[PDB]
Amino acid sequence: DYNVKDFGALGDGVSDDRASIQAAIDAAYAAGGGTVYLPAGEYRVSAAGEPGDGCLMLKDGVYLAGAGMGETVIKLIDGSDQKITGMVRSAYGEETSNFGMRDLTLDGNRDNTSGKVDGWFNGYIPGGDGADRDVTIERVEVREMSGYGFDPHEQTINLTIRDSVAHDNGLDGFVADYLVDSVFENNVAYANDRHGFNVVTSTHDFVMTNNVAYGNGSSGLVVQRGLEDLALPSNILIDGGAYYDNAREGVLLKMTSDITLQNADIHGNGSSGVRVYGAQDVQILDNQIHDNAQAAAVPEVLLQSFDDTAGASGTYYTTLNTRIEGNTISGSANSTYGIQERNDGTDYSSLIDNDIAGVQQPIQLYGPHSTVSG
Ligand SMILES: [Ca+2]
Repeated sequence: DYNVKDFGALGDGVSDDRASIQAAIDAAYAAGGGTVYLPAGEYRVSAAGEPGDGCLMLKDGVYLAGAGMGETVIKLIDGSDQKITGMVRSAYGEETSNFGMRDLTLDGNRDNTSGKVDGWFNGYIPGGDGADRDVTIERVEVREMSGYGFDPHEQTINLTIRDSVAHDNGLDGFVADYLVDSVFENNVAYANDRHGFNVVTSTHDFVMTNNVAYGNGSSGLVVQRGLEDLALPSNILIDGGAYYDNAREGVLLKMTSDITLQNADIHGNGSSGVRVYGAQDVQILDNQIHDNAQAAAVPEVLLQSFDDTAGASGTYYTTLNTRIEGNTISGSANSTYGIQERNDGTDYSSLIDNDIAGVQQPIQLYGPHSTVSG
């Protein structure tokens, strides 16, 4: 255990405490691991060097701990004008283990800086054989980043992010880039320019419990393959929470499979409450999907296939085996259907015991093997 102030950190909202804080981290590391504590206050930091160096470099066994969100604030210095891949991060090309941070706030100060800045970043090597392991983030707030809020990256095994908040960031509040056997729980993402939550790049065996996303510039939560022709994310459980008042969809599932969305409240979104776009074996169970299509004539729940024949994969992602059961669906004045399949090859949808109401038309299926009951 080390108090950054014992290493020269002032936390006066002006002085550059980077070196001090980094010194404390290095001491903990050398001691084989420990907690680096930062008393209440605003600690300014500058880029450590190249983008990949971020601001603060965590290492095996080291954890950061503040006096609580909003109480302890690490903020980028005014005038900073370079790309910073993670104000707090782990080393590229190194498999870092047993580390994290809690009870503090990372402020990207994007109003007074330039360059893509991400709050948190960690991982090994994109496309490389290796991963960070055993990472825990608790009660941390990330805000004002010009880039991503929380960006745990390829590859990270057994990561846990809970009771945290990401808001007012340039891109996505939370990203799950190739996370494995990990968990996102009781987190909140709002006012981000793009997505609240963006699960991408082969992430799998991932659980998202009771997370909330609202007021985001795009989708509340999206699970997608990404730009590259890589193994699709799969085996993901979205259990509970709420995704509402987002610019686009509440929940978007694109070029993915084996996803279960259950017990969630989805409302007030610009587009569809739930959109399945080129995915297979998706289960939409016991959700409250209502009052969406606030900005467009779309259905509360949309099912369609994704044509990527001219894209990276040269594949036509046919949507198959979508189970929609036990949901309560009511539209807005614009909601076209309760549930709709596009006549694009999407097939084998199973609609079972769904209460639909307040829409121009309850259901519309086209798949020759798609069924409806109740
Ligand atoms: Ca690392």
